Amino acid sequence: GIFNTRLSRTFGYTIKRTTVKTPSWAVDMMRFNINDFLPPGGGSNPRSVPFEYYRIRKVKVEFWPCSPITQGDRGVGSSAVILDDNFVTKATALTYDPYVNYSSRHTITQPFSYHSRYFTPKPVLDSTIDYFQPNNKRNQLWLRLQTAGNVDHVGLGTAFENSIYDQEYNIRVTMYVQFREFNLKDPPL
Amino acid sequence: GIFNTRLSRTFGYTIKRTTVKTPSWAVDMMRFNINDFLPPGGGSNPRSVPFEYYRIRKVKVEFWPCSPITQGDRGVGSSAVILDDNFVTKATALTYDPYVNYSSRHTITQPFSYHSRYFTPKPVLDSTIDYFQPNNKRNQLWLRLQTAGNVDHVGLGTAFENSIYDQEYNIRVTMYVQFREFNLKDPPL
Amino acid sequence: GIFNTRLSRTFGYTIKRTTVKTPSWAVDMMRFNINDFLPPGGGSNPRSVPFEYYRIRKVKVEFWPCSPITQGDRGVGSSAVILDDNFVTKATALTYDPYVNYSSRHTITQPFSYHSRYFTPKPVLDSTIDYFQPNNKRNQLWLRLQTAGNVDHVGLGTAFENSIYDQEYNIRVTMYVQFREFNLKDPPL
Amino acid sequence: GIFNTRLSRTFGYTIKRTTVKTPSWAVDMMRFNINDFLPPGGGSNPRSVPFEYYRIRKVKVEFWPCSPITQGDRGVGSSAVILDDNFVTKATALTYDPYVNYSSRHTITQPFSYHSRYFTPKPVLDSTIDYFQPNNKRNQLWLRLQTAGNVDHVGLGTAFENSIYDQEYNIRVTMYVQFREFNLKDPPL
Amino acid sequence: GIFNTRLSRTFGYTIKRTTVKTPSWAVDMMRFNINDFLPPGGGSNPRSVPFEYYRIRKVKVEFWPCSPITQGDRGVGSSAVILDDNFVTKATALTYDPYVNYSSRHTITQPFSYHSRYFTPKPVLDSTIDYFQPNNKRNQLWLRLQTAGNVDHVGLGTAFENSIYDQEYNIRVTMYVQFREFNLKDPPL
Amino acid sequence: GIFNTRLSRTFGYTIKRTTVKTPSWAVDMMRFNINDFLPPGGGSNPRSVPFEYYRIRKVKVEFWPCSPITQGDRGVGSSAVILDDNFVTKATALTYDPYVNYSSRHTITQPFSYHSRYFTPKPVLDSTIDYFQPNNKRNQLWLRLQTAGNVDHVGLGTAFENSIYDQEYNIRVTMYVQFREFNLKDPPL
Ligand SMILES: O=C(O)[C@@H]1O[C@@H](O[C@H]2[C@H](O)[C@@H](NS(=O)(=O)O)[C@@H](O)O[C@@H]2COS(=O)(=O)O)[C@H](OS(=O)(=O)O)[C@@H](O)[C@@H]1O[C@H]1O[C@H](COS(=O)(=O)O)[C@@H](O[C@@H]2O[C@@H](C(=O)O)[C@@H](O[C@H]3O[C@H](COS(=O)(=O)O)[C@@H](O)[C@H](O)[C@H]3NS(=O)(=O)O)[C@H](O)[C@H]2OS(=O)(=O)O)[C@H](O)[C@H]1NS(=O)(=O)O
Repeated sequence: GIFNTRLSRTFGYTIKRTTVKTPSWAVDMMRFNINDFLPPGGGSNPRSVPFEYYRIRKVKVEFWPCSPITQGDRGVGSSAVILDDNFVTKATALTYDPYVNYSSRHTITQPFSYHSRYFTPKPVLDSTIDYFQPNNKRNQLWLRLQTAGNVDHVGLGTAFENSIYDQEYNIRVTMYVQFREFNLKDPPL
Repeated sequence: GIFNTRLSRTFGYTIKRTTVKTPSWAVDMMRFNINDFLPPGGGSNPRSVPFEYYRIRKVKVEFWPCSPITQGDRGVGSSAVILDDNFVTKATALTYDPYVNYSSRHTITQPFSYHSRYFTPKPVLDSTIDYFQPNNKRNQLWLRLQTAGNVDHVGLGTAFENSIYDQEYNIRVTMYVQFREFNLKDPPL
Repeated sequence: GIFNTRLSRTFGYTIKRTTVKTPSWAVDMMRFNINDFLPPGGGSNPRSVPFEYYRIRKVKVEFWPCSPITQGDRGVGSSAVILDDNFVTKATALTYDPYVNYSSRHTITQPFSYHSRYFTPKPVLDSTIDYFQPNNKRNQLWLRLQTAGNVDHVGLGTAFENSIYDQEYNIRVTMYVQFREFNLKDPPL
Repeated sequence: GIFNTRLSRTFGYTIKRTTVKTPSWAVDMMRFNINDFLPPGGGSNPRSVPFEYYRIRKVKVEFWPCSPITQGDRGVGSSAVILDDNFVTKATALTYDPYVNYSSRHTITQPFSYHSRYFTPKPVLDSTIDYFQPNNKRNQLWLRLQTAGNVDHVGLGTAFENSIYDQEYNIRVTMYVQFREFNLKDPPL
Repeated sequence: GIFNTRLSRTFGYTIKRTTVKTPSWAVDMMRFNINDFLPPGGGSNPRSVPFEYYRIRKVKVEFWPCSPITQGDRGVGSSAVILDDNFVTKATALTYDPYVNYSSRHTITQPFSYHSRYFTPKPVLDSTIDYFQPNNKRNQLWLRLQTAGNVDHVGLGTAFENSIYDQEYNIRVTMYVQFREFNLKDPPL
Repeated sequence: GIFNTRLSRTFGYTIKRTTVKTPSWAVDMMRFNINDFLPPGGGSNPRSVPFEYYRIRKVKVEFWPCSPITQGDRGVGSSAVILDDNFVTKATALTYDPYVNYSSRHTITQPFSYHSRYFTPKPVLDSTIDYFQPNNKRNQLWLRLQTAGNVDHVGLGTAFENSIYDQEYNIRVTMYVQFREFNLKDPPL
């Protein structure tokens, strides 16, 4: 019983100002979990979408700027796809862009420019070995939609060039999911 | 955002015994409401299936017998489709089968025989005028999936021939519904 | 060195009687392990089928009734396929059929009727995450035929409607397996 | 329930030196029994390979030398197929080669050379009359896989020229058999 | 960013002499890890090949002899492919060749003969369950190239026939690997 | 063993303000060396990319502005390709644009506009004679990837029109290189 749908979530991210003169970059990570998109249900149905299995097909991360088009001290960054839960260490002012030479690098124009990334994440099945599957719609694993313990999906790391002014963003993540085995429970009343 | 699915519900019906010698029939009615198939949800989602609109396409009423194949004093009844909320009055021992000459009559062999009826019900929009639409999949009205006040659908009346022994049935109603406008709400936690 | 064969096993299951008047259902689970079908061998060959690897292709669960065709208080249940080791909790008299709205539900006529289910099970590789593969004969994983510690395969849950009389069944499970790498050891004597 | 496969075994054979000056040969036969290749099983299953029947298709005898290539006093011998269990008498130093003129003769270089024979053996049904069937894959008989009383098959005899030095070989046998009637037995535990 | 290359490594293996008269075999195992082929890098690049992911496609194990062609007491052994990290126990003088009846057995002529094996290994993801994938170039898992903790690949076990003389070998393992996601880091200087 | 890849590097360039009223231009040069893109390696591998030879195919110089789009006193400059290590002399306020009549001149809109140049540089083999090859992918010379003494490539000179305000730029040079003869060294540990 397949049901392809779309789930979204919005949150903020700010790159604080720095008095440093050099071009330094601010590094951070981004994971994706389905608990943040799918709330708990009620009653005999533990989740709000009554299905048993799921598998995330795609994610769309949108960096919607919060800064005016008149803001100066512009910069240039990079967003890369990291499917293994080993990101570059979080840094406030690093002397280089680590994600620049990555094959999945897209340039981030800053601060007042929109940046989208559309990709297929991978689940963290074993963080010790960090193995994942290649892209195959027919062979992608089905995970279970747990009650409160779903596994973290992974796949984006960023590097933003710091500035004299604060750079704020409203980040909207949209997960395109595919469920299976409609499992609604209908007790009497 | 269409989603065709199937919702079921099971309940009992008994035709009590009678010392009456004549062939008399027991008349009863059967309505269909979506509250009995779709429970209330939890949180910002008032219902368990997160959709706004619905329209019932078909219903399958199944009279599953509870009586052995050795039971005697067998009989013959009738099930008809009544799309207007004006049934023959409920009777315990009526001297005739009212639903026998109906164009939608199917014979009910009793007591140990299975009886199915598959039809398209109609909603009770105005009980004073009792108007309904003909069968058209493209023009069928969309109703709203209310929180606790959905409208009764209608479409089956029965007449069972009484017997010296009690005739029990387990009635399984299956509604084939079609929803629209996925409206999940995802607050933070 | 492929060898497709067929292994069987027979055991009993009883749904005890209940004085409860309502229609209640008895829920239970069913796992499959190869130790119950393949005994230990003798000598340098730890198992009786001299192969290294295996993978279960299909299972046929047959509910052979033990009850006469004259038994009354008949009922209606459901059997569903559960490939993840999270079954509905075992219950004696539950007020509803949980497996009724499952996409893999087959109706169980009770008590004197035969019920078969033919499906492809999945192994329990990680019970915490509960991941499994879709059906693909060419890509199905090969497991090792361990000596005394093989992994449990999963895939059936049932719901039987209770009755005044005891409902007994003789359940015959047949696993269609596929072995690899003939590994017979022939020491002197 | 057919199952073609391959079984093997290894043992040693030596040809002690002789002070005789004339060209003399040493004679010896070779039988083939399955009990040497197939150990006993365990439990209800008397044999490790669970089938009832078998019938040998082919045998591959391999004379692997143990000697160096620098060894002198080279010689020459013969092998032949004998399907009756009435061989030439075993001899140490015979003045001629009995197996030379047989139609199934293949020459044997000595001492450091590889030699192989690939043929269809035959069983010993009646040692008095010593009869068998011509080669036919469809009309070959099916024998029973006994517990500790399988029959001896036959089909090779040899003749090796003696020397001043000891000639040692490692003999590997390989059987190509074909079983039938999978007969596994699964008692409880 | 795919880069198929070839990595090699050379080491020794000796089968010590034995006064035992019988034909006995020496059993040993062989695993493959990428730390032994890929050294640690320097600086911000933890490894010498600047890539993130890898997957081993093939391995070529070459037994290059160290013994002269005049060496006697020759023998015959077996090499088999064991993709699950459960080898036959290491033995000095075992009374039989365990790997002889394996479907992946290749004969090892000893002592002065070259033996190659070319196969696709499998990683040890769970040693408790010992599951692996079949051969599929498109679906083979990508592992992470860890810094100092890579997972052991597996796939060869041997059985060498003992001798009066020591049998030495220089074993050259060549792994054909496939990397992904070039991740060079270029800080200033 | 060819491996085409891409190496990047980012640095700053500022055109300081001038009180001069006339239109004057600021002249500067730009060379390219592989030491600034490829760091030193570690151990027996002197460089981080384990190859022997290289040849630079293309370079992409990107002038990413640092100035707001509201900045006035705009100007117009020129970027030319100079493949011989004899640039126009560096000047702070020159009374004309020297690179304007060059056949390889591209106009630089200033200050808030992006300027890219994509070309094939040439190495400085003899600065006395200053000879170089025409563009030919098949005949381009292979240089050696030295340890700390690589030769400077050349090919861009600029002329920026001065302004009352400071004009800052973040210059990102990307070299598209082609290596040869994978030369990894793997000592023991
Ligand atoms: O010994 C000979 O007579 C002679 O042997 C060979 O010549 C060599 C000399 O023997 C050797 N000296 S020795 O020390 O005596 O060995 C040296 O002198 O060199 C010579 C030159 O030959 S060589 O260069 O080849 O060595 C030669 O035979 S051969 O070498 O095998 O070719 C022959 O010249 C001759 O042997 C033949 O005759 C004997 C004696 O019988 S007779 O000739 O008929 O009188 C044959 O013996 C047969 O087989 C045995 C047996 O298999 O045991 C007997 O069979 C019966 O018993 C079995 C059961 O066994 S038991 O439980 O009784 O032990 C029953 O199941 C059978 O049914 C019985 N036979 S039946 O009912 O009559 O059919 C019996 O003695 C005899 O039976 S029969 O003849 O088969 O019927 C011998 O096989 C035969 N040689 S063969 O080539 O045919 O094998």
